[PDB]
Amino acid sequence: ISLNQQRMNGVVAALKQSNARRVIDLGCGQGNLLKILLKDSFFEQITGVDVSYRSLEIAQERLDRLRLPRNQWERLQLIQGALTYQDKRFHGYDAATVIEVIEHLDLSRLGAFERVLFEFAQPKIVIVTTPNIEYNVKFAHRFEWTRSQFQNWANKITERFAYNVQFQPIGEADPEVGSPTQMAVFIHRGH
Ligand SMILES: Nc1ncnc2c1ncn2[C@@H]1O[C@H](CSCC[C@H](N)C(=O)O)[C@@H](O)[C@H]1O
Repeated sequence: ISLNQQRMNGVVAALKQSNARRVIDLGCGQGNLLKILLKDSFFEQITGVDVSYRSLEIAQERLDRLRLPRNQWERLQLIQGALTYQDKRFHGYDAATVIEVIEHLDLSRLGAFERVLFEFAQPKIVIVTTPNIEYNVKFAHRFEWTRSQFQNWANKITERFAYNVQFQPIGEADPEVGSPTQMAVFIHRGH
């Protein structure tokens, strides 16, 4: 029950409760979450997106360490691309996951990513997790966000975009500085 494993379980759990079968992982990195989704037949489509070629090659590498039925491999798709660009391949998914990605975006990229995600793609579900820098300080990697910053960011999202947000920490209550990992589950409003 490591921290990362806690994050993944938390994300998979949120996807399932929303019955999000078709998922796109933005900033997929080495494919940690992609490996878990591909192995799980609950998911009907797994797509991972990253701007790094090195990371995508590695993702494909470990994803290949899996043994799966033939029809199961056709669910996977790897795409190189920046998250700040409106890619038509980002449409039609039940959910988009942005895991430990926001902290590594500067101002001239965060705003663009927000539109790409909450306006352009506009999936029904969006799961975002980021490190709680208030936990990393009390229990020692410092450009992370505070619980306040993260929650204001997310609330500001529901003010500009057609979404409502629910917070669900995945780590373990301090219970003074909250859990080590903050998660936000955005659900699109009905029309
Ligand atoms: N503008 C951008 N467009 C696409 N990917 C980006 C990006 N900026 C950063 N990334 C990617 O976002 C990832 C941040 S670390 C990702 C870890 C991964 N989510 C996990 O399974 O833990 C890296 O792969 C980085 O290359």
